[PDB]
Amino acid sequence: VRPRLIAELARRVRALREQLNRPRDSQLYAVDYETLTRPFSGRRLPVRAWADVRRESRLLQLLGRLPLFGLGRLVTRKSWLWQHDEPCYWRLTRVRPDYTAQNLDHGKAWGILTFKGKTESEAREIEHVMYHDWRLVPKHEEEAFTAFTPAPEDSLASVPYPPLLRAMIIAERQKNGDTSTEEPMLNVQRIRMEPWDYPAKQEDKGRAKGT
Amino acid sequence: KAYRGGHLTIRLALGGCTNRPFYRIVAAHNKCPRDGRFVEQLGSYDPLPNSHGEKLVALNLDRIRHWIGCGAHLSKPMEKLLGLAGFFPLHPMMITNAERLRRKRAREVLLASQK
Amino acid sequence: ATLNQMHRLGPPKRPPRKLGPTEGRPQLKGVVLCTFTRKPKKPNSANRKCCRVRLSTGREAVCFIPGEGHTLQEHQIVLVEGGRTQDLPGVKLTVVRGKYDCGHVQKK
Amino acid sequence: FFVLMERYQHYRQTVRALRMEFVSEVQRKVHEARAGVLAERKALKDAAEHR
Amino acid sequence: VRSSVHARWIVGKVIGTKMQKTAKVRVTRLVLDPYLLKYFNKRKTYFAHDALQQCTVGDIVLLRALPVPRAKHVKHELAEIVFKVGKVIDPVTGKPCAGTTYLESPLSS
RNA sequence: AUAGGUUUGGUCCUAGCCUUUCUAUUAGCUCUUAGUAAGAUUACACAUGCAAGCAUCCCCGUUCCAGUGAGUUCACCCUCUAAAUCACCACGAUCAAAAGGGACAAGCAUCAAGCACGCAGCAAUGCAGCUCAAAACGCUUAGCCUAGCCACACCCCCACGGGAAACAGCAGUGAUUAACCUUUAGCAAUAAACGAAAGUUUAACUAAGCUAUACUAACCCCAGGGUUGGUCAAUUUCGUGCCAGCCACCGCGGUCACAC
Ligand SMILES: [K+]
Ligand SMILES: [K+]
Ligand SMILES: [K+]
Ligand SMILES: [K+]
Ligand SMILES: [K+]
Ligand SMILES: [K+]
Ligand SMILES: [Mg+2]
Ligand SMILES: [Mg+2]
Ligand SMILES: [Mg+2]
Ligand SMILES: [Mg+2]
Ligand SMILES: [Mg+2]
Ligand SMILES: [Mg+2]
Ligand SMILES: [Mg+2]
Ligand SMILES: [Mg+2]
Ligand SMILES: [Mg+2]
Ligand SMILES: [Mg+2]
Ligand SMILES: [Mg+2]
Ligand SMILES: [Mg+2]
Ligand SMILES: [Mg+2]
Ligand SMILES: [Mg+2]
Ligand SMILES: [Mg+2]
Repeated sequence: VRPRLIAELARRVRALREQLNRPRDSQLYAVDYETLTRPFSGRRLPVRAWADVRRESRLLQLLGRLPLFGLGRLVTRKSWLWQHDEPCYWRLTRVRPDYTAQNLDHGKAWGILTFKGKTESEAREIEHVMYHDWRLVPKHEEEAFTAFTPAPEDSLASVPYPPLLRAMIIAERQKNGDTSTEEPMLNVQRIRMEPWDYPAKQEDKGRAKGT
Repeated sequence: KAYRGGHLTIRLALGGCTNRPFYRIVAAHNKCPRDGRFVEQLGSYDPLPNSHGEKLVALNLDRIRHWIGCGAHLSKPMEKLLGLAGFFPLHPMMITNAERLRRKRAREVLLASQK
Repeated sequence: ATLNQMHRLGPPKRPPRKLGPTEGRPQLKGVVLCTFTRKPKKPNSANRKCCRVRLSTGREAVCFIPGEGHTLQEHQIVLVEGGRTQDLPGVKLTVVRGKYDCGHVQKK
Repeated sequence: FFVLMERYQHYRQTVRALRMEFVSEVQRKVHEARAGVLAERKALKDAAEHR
Repeated sequence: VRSSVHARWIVGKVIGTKMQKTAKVRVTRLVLDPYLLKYFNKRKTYFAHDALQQCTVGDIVLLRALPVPRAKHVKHELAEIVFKVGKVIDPVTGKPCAGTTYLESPLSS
């Protein structure tokens, strides 16, 4: 095979140039509030976000006004406050500000999540840090804000099989000599339907490429 | 052939002729063409009523279960078909569309009564 | 030949078919350069109406004009098909009547 | 909207349970094909016949 | 699962011994002629590792696939010498023979 | 091939060419209806309009589908093992890259030698070896083994870079060729992308338009084309006179020509 070395050189050069010309958060996640478009790409934001973009604050717009960038403070979100009655918040543990921003209002954060009053065991990266959806819990309100009594979370333990599948199961049992009259049942105790708005793993999320 | 990402899905491949559709239930890579390469044919579906006024659906239930257990996804029309067969629960959209049709026909009957 | 020799030589290898004056094409377009007449080889005697044409491929070739009476002149466009003129040696192309400038034979 | 959301949650729960059961059946069939008792008996019988 | 080499067990004649610890072996298979429907011999050359350099030109040897190729062309090892050239021992009777004649009679033992 | 015509003064043999059969493209002449299938000659150049969005901002997709056949043994089997789907707690299944082994188009040997193409050693280094008339090395031809697959995405194999400004997406156009479809509609179905979802988008697709290229069925009045010496079904009168002309092969035409 005749080697393709120019392809090797091109891939290596492009990798180096992408690693050295990384667009920063201050560039990627800036917004023109008059037209609600991203200057970096020119793509307009979805309609349903417009009002929030003009009313709410990004997470580090709050953190940059605090000592140590607000480590140990509690931060919640407007969407969580509207959607859920139980407390939802992040307890910050690590913050990496974007020094290139003029107001230090862009960057990354990590913390412990409590969703609907259930706290997690480990600290992980926070997603949607650049969203205009963030609010800071006052220190004199935290005791009232974090208060939560875990209600009995008793849901269905099992459900009926679909009609045809139930009939097939019963027919198989009867063919194999079993004469049991117990209904076939699907266990759903191991299926926990997590709410669609629960934070995902920001570590697995991608990043916009520089263009 | 190697596709970037992708997954197996059980779906309907359209065959037949103009004004006469027919569907082959096939498990295929989601990136493949609709009527192109497939992994296995898992059944068929004739959407036109026959001389007996019936829509004939053939389902290879054993292989359907096998491919679902192998990680294959399902297209929405297949979820509706399997719900109709009783293999799955009725899809929520069938129930919602039935309720919408009920409300629309109730509105029509109310119009008739008003007239 | 023995079976061993047949296995060694393998299946017969047929030479590729020879391309004719049309080079494997049904017809060819051409421009008439000059019109003239040629005499048959002699079991026969006549004055066969012929014309030299530059084909679309660039090659110059002699063609026969069938029918009684033709009005072909220089620089005119004609369509030529295959089929040898049995009487004329070296004339393997025939002008198509009723196409481009070459019109149909006048009645009677 | 609310009724549809609840219906989707329940339907997806049921479908996920069915999918896990199908996956378990597939894995069980693979295990019974490779290291199943009948397969092992057949292998031993074939070896004895060969000997 | 035990080897990445296609040919696992093969029998051939040693045709070369000029490489160090490597025997060049000729293996013949029967291939059907599609037209004549007769089986003809097809030859292939294999390089077999011979650590002790005990192979001689003309002897019939058995080659076993290596777990992985030890070289570009060496994918096999010498399992045994089926027939030593000019030193054949009759497998049926276990006695030395020269062609179709017994060098030592079976009855003698 | 159930074969047939044609070499000779004549017979037999050998041998070529052609005829009879079935397809596809184009050309001449002719052409009524309905349904269905199929549909630039050109890897030449392209005006114009569309062909990728979705979504509470992040991401995801635009790496797919669709197109072409320039190049061309990257496609298939086994081993190993990435990425992806589902288990997602992994045990592992499914799917499938890179790497290793095997297999794999046609013509030319007036392409007969290739010129480092091997092996052993932890390495240092040593041996001089390896392929090939059972076709190496080389030139030329071609997309293929079609539920589909391979290759390419203007060119320099590749694309950091350069030439330069790209329809081999749909519709359409110029040139070119014997070769010539509408600058329609809709996302109602299926498929794909996105979303938790109601849903949104899509020249994929669906439903239409044009065309005897093909198949099927008709038709109230409506038939054309070719042929008529033998092979091979079928000529009456005249005209012409080796001229005009005709033939797939054998051949006809010189005043009674079934051959113009
Ligand atoms: K004559
Ligand atoms: K998205
Ligand atoms: K090609
Ligand atoms: K190329
Ligand atoms: K649609
Ligand atoms: K006469
Ligand atoms: Mg003959
Ligand atoms: Mg004669
Ligand atoms: Mg025609
Ligand atoms: Mg993996
Ligand atoms: Mg591979
Ligand atoms: Mg020779
Ligand atoms: Mg020569
Ligand atoms: Mg080509
Ligand atoms: Mg182009
Ligand atoms: Mg290129
Ligand atoms: Mg086009
Ligand atoms: Mg055409
Ligand atoms: Mg449109
Ligand atoms: Mg159409
Ligand atoms: Mg006549």
